[PDB]
Amino acid sequence: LRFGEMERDCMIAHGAASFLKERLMEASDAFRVHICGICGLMTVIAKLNHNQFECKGCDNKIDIYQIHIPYAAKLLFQELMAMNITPRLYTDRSRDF
Amino acid sequence: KAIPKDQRATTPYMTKYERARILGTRALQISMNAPVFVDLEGETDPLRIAMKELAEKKIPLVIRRYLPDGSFEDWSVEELIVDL
Amino acid sequence: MFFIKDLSLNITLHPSFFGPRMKQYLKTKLLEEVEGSCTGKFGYILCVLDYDNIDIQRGRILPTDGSAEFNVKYRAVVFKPFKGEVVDGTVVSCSQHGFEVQVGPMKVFVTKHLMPQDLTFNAGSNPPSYQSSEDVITIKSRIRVKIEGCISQVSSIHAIGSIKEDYLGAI
Amino acid sequence: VSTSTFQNAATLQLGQEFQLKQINHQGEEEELIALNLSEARLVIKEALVERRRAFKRSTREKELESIDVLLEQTTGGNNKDLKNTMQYLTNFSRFRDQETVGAVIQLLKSTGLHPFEVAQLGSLACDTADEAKTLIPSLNNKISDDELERILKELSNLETLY
Amino acid sequence: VGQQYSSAPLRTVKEVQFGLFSPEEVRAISVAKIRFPETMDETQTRAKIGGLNDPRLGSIDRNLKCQTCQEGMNECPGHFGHIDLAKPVFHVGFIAKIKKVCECVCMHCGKLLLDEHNELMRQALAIKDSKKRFAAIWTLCKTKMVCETDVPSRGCGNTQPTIRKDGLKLVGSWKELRVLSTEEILNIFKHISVKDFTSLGFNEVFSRPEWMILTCLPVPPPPVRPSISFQRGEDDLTFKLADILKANISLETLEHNGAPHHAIEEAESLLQFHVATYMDNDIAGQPQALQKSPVKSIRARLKGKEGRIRGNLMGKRVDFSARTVISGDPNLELDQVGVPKSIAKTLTYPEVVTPYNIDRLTQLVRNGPNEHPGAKYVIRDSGDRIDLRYSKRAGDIQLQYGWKVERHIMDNDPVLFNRQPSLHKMSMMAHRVKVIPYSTFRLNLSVTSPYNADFDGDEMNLHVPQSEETRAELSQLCAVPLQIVSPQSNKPCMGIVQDTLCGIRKLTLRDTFIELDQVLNMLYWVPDWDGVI
Amino acid sequence: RLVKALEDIMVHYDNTTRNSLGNVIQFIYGEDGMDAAHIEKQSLDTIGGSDAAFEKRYRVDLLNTDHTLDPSLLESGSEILGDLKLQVLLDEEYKQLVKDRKFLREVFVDGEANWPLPVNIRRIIQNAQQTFHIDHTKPSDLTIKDIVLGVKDLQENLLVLRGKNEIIQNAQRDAVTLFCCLLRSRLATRRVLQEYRLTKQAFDWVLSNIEAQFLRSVVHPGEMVGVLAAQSIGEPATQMTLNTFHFAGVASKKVSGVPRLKEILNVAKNMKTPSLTVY
Amino acid sequence: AGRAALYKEVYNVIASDGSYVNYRHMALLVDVMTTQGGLTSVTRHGFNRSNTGALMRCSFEETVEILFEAGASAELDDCRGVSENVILGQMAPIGTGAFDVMIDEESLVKYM
RNA sequence: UCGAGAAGG
DNA sequence: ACGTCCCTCTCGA
Ligand SMILES: [Zn+2]
Ligand SMILES: [Zn+2]
Ligand SMILES: [Zn+2]
Repeated sequence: LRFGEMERDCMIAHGAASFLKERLMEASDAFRVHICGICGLMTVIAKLNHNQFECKGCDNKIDIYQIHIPYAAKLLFQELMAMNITPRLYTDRSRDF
Repeated sequence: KAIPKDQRATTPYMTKYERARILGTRALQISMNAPVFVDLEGETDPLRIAMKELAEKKIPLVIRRYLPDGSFEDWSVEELIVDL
Repeated sequence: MFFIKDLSLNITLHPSFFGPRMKQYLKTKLLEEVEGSCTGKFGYILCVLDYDNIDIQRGRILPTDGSAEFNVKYRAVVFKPFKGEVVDGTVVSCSQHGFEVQVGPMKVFVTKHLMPQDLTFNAGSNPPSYQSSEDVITIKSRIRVKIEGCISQVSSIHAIGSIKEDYLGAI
Repeated sequence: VSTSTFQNAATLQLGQEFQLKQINHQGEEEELIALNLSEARLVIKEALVERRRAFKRSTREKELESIDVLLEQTTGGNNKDLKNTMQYLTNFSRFRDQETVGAVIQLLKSTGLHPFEVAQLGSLACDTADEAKTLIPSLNNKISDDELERILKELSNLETLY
Repeated sequence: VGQQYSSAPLRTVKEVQFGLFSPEEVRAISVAKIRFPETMDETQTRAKIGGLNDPRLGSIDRNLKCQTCQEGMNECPGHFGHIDLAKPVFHVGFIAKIKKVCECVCMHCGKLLLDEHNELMRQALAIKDSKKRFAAIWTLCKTKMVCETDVPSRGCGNTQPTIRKDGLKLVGSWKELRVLSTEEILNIFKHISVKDFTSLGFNEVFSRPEWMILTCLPVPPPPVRPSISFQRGEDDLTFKLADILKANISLETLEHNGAPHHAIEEAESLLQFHVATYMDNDIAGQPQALQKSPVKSIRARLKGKEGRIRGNLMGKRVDFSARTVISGDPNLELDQVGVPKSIAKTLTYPEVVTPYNIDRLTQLVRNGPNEHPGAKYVIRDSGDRIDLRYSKRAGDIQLQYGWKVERHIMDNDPVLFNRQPSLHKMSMMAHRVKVIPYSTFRLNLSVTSPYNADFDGDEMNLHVPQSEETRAELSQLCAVPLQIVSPQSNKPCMGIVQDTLCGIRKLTLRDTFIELDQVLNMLYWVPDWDGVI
Repeated sequence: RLVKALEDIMVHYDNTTRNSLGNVIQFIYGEDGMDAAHIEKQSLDTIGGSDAAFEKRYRVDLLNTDHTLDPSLLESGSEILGDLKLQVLLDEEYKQLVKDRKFLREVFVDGEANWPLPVNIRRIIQNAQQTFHIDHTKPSDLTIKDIVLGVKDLQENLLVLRGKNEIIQNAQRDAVTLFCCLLRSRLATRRVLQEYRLTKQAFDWVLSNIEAQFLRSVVHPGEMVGVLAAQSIGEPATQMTLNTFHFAGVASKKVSGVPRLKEILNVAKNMKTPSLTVY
Repeated sequence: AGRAALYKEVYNVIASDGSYVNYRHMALLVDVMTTQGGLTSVTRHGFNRSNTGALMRCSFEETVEILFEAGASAELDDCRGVSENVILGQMAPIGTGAFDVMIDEESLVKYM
C-alpha cells in the first residue's frame, strides 16, 4: 500500500517522527551503504566477510562510514552522479548557525 | 558545548512528544531485556512497565532540548513535570 | 620516542547493560579494543593510562535502536616509529638475507646489504649467526640500529634498519 | 569504531599528530609527551599498579617475572605487544629508580631541546659529542659540543648500577 | 537474512555538499574504461564482457558475485566505470550558465570583463551572496564587448563577440561570424582567474566552471540500468550509453586516421547530442531522441509526480499494510477498528522473546500460521528466519530470550487507519484492534466525519507498526480519543450522527416514557452502570 | 502547495516559530503561545454594555452607604464599611477594570465580546458551586483583600514564556493581556461575592484550577504548526464552493473564493475584481 | 499594513461558507508570506527561491533544475529541514525528533 | 517490464 | 510552467 505524500503530512502534523522513519525505512527501501570520509559518495569497496575497506581514487582504508538510507536515495544519488553531480554525504556539520 | 543547569528558559513541563518518545524508548529497551528499575507488579507489556517507571519517576533518561542557535538544555526525566 | 596521546573513542552498549556495572563494562570494553591495538596514525596503542579518573560523559540513545553511544575520553602510551631515529633492540631472526630485531612491540629487519662489508654469515652455526673480524651477531644479541624506513601493515607497523653507518651494531 | 583524537622522520619532521603544539584533553596548547625508555618503563608500571588496585574494589634482572605476573593479572594475555614492550623496556632502561629518572628529566628539560630529542637522549648512551649529534641528527648546532658532552658526562654518572 | 555486518562505524548524514565531478576524479574512482558497446556479448554466452556491464562494475546474474567487491547483488552497491570522450562536450543543464560565463570573462586572457575598478561592479563584487552576486555581474558585463589597458593596468584589451546559442552549440559575432567550439571555451574557462570564478559564483574545489564541460563521462553501474529476462533485455539507459560510445569510437578513428574537416565536425555534434539526450530528452529544439519507438532521460527518471523524489522518496509503497471495504458498527468502541480474521493472520508484529511473553509466545509459535492466535516466523538471535509454516523443527522449537516472534496482530494492538483524501491529521488516527469475521474494516459510527467516510463501497488503508517505540508513538500521539477536539476549528470533530442523533431527540421528550421491563434492559446495556436502579 | 511551503515551520523550545533556516516567523505562536485545541469562545463582559450598568456590576465603594457591599454578602461587611486603607485597593481594581473596557474597545472596535480564549472560567465557577454546595443565603468568608490580591497573584503565575531580561518579560506581559482582561472581568470583587456567592476554599480552588488549565493550554515545543496550519485551511477548501443560490452583476465580487485562494497565494498583479471601499 | 489586508482577504473567503478557522493558522501563512520584506508568492518561484536546502526545494515543483544549480553554485545542505531526513531515511527533527534522549549513570545507580 | 483504455469512493 | 488523492480490473510491442 502506498504511504504517499498526503499521508506523510499527517504524521508530520502529529509529530510521529520515529514512526514516520519506521514506516519509510523498515517498511520499504533501507540499505547499508559505505561512504568515504573524504568524498561523501559511495565508492568504498566493502569486502566485509574478509574485512577490507578501501576507496581508490582518494586512497584511504581508515575513514569509512556506514549509513542507513533508503535504497531509492542511493539510486537517486547514483542517478545524479551519472549526470556529473556530486552529492557528498558528510557525517558531521560545519554551518552551525 | 554551552548551557548551565541554573539558567533554564525552556518550560519545566514535559511536552507530549517528550513523554511519547521517552515511553517508547524505555518500552523498546525493556523489550530488549533492559533492567527495570521500578517494582514490577505482574506486567507482560514493556509499555506499561515504562509507564510505571514514569509514574514512580524511576527512569534514568534525560532530555537534551536543542534550541535553534545550537544550545541544548538538559532536563532529567526525574526533574521534568508531567501534567499533560 | 614513545608518546602519550589524548585519544577518544565511541562505544555502543545494548540496553540490557543499563543499570549497575554500566560505567565498569564501558571501561572494560574500552580496554578490550584499544589495548595492544595498532593503527597507522598513532602506532602501537599499548597501555591506557590512569584507569581511575577516566571520563565517560553522557550516552545518547539511538533512534529506532535502543542502544546508546558514549564518547569515551582517555590517555594512552603509544609507539610510532620514524625514518631516521636510532633504536636499540635484541636480535630475533637470522636468515640468509639478514636479521630481525625486537625493538619494543615491533620487528625491524636489516639486510645483508645494509651491513658493512666485513660482515659475513655462517649458516652452519648452532645457533646460526653473522660473524665478522672481531664481533659476531648471535641469534639473540643486543644491537643498535637506525630505522631506514617504515611500512604500515594492518595492525603491525614493521620497519627496515641499518647498522652500516657509524656508531651502530656492537653493544 | 576506531580511535579518534583532537587535531615523518626523526629530523624533527614528525607526523601531523606528533607535532610540538598539540591540544590538551581539556583544551589548551600543551607540549608533546615524549619519554625515554626509562621514562617509559616506569610510566606503564605505575599505571598498571593503578589498575590492579582498581580491579580489587568489588633487584637484578629478576623483576622480569614479577612484572610478567602483573601483566597476567591487570591486562589480558591478548596483548603480546605490551608483554614484548615491558620485556624490552626493563632490559633496555638506563635508570631503574624514580629519583634517578626524575633527576635525569631535570637535566634534560632545561636545555629546551625538542621533546623527541629529550626522549632519544635518555634512551641512547653516548660518549663523544660527535657520537651524540650523529645518532640524533637533529642537534648539530643546537648544543655546544662541550656543553653537550658536559650533559653526557653528567648523565653517565647518573646511570643506575646495572 | 537481510544484510550482513560490516565493522565500519555507523553515523548519520548531517551535511549534503553538492559540487561537480572533475574528469580526473571520475577517472580515479572508475574501475575500468568502458570501450565495447556490448553487454554479455563476449559470444552471447555465460559471462559478460570486459567492456560494458560487469567489466568490474557489478554482477548481472543472481548466482554470481561482483567482480570487485565479491559480495553479490544484495549488499553490493554497484561501482562506476567511465568513458574517455574523444572530444570535450557541453552539458545540458549547464549549457545556459556556460554561455553566461563567457558573457563575463575575456575570450583571450580569461580575466573578468570588468575587474576591480568600475564603480557598479564593486558594489556587485561586494555582494557576498551566491547566485544573486552572479546575476549582478552577468548583467553588468554582457554589455561591454572589450577589455581595457588601464584607465586611472589590467592586461589584455581585445574585442568580445555577441554570443547566443543555437540549440547545441554557441556562436559569436565580431565587428565576422564564428562558431565557438567546446574545446575553445574549455581553454577559456580553465584560464579564468582563481579569484575571478570564485567571486562569480563557483567553488575552488567543489564546482569549478571548467567541469561544466565533460571530458570523461561516468558510466553508472547496472543497478540504475538493470537487465530484464524477456534470453535477456537491457534498460533504455544501457541502450543510450551504447549509442554514446558508438558516436565516440567513430570520432576517435575519424580524427586519427582520416582528417576531413566536415566529417570530424559532423560526428562531434552527434556525440554532443547523445551525451545531451542521455541526461535530458526534452530540450528546446532537438528531435527528442527515439529508439525504435522516445527514450527516458535521467532527468525524466528524477522528475516530479513520481520519479524517485516525489514518488519513491517522499512517498513509498510499504509493507505491513492493509486495505478493504469499510462497514459501520454501533456496538464497537470509538477508539478501535474491526479487522477481519484473514488480515490479522497475514499482518504480523515482531515481539522480542522476553521473560514476560515467553510462555505466551511459545504457545503462539506452536499454534501456527493458520490458527488465529499464532505466528508466521520466528527470528533467532543468529539473524536467520525460521518459517513456522514449513520448517521441520516447527512443532518443537524451544524458544530463547533475545529472539523475535513475528506473531499475528491480535486484539487491542495499535494500528494506523486512513481514508484516502488525507487532508487533516484527523484523517489518520490510531485504533485498537478487535479481530472480527467477514471481510470488512468495521469501524465506529461517530469517527465517521473525521475520516469523511460512508459505507457505499468505501475503502480504507491500515498500517501496523513493528517496533515498541512506534507503538507508543501511535497510542500516545495519534490515538482517536486524543483527536476528539480538533485544533483546526477549536471545536470537537466527532459527534453523534444519524440514527443515534434522530433517536436521541425522539427519546429526550417529555412525551417519552419507558416501563419497568424495558428500563432494566437499557440500564444493563450501559457498560459503566453503577448497578443502582 | 501550502503544505510544501509550511512543513518546516514549528514551535521551537523558546516559543519561536521558525523554519529550517532558523528565521523567525512568529515570536509566540498564534501571537499568544497557546495550543488551538484548548481554546473556546469566551465572553468579555467588560467591553459591552452601557457605562451605567458597568458601575452596577463592578464598582464597589466601601466609602458609601448604598454602594458598599452589604454585610450579608460576606462576613467582614460592617467592620469593612469606610475602610480607607482597603478602598484604595477597590479603586485600584476599578481603575484597571476601566482600563480594560477602553483597551478592549481599541482592539475589537465593532463591540464584539465573544472571542476564543483558553480556560473556560464560567465552567470553573459553575463546577465550584456544584462541588462545594454554596449557600446563596449565608454570607461569604472572604476578605476584600483576599479576592483582589489573589487575582493579582494569579496573573503573576499564568506563564507562557519563561525568561530573564525585560525583552521576554514585556513580551510575556503582552501574550496574556487578553486572557487577563477576561480574568479581571470574571473575578471582579463584586461578582465573586454578589452573584458567585463564593467561599474562601472554593475561590482558592478556582484560582488553582485556572492556573493549571492555562499551563496545559500552552503549546508544546515540537508541535508542527507549519503543516498543521496548511492542513487547517486545506480541508475547508476541498469543501467550500458548495454551489447554491444565484446573483450575478457584481456576482458579490470575489464570491473568486476558490480561485481567489489561487489569486491570493500566487499574488498576481492582475486582479479579477478590484474594488475600493471609500468611507 | 499589507499583512492585515492579506489576512482580511483570506478570512473573507473562508468565512464565506461559515466554516471558521482559528486565527493562528491563517496568520501563520500570512506572516510566512509577509516576513521577507514584501509579498512572496506561494508557487514554484515565490517561496521556492528561498535560501533553504536544495533537497527540500527540489521536492516541490522545479526538481532536476534546482539540483543542477546546486552542483554548479556548489551548495551545501543543512539537513535541518523536514524533507531532507525523509529522503535520507533519518529520524526528522519533527516533534518526537526535536530533542535527544540520554541516560544518566548517576541516576542508574541512584535507582537500584 | 514500458505505453493506450475502462471503473470505484 | 504548473495543471488533486488513492484503489480495482484489461488491452497492446
Ligand atoms: Zn572518497
Ligand atoms: Zn560490487
Ligand atoms: Zn581580455
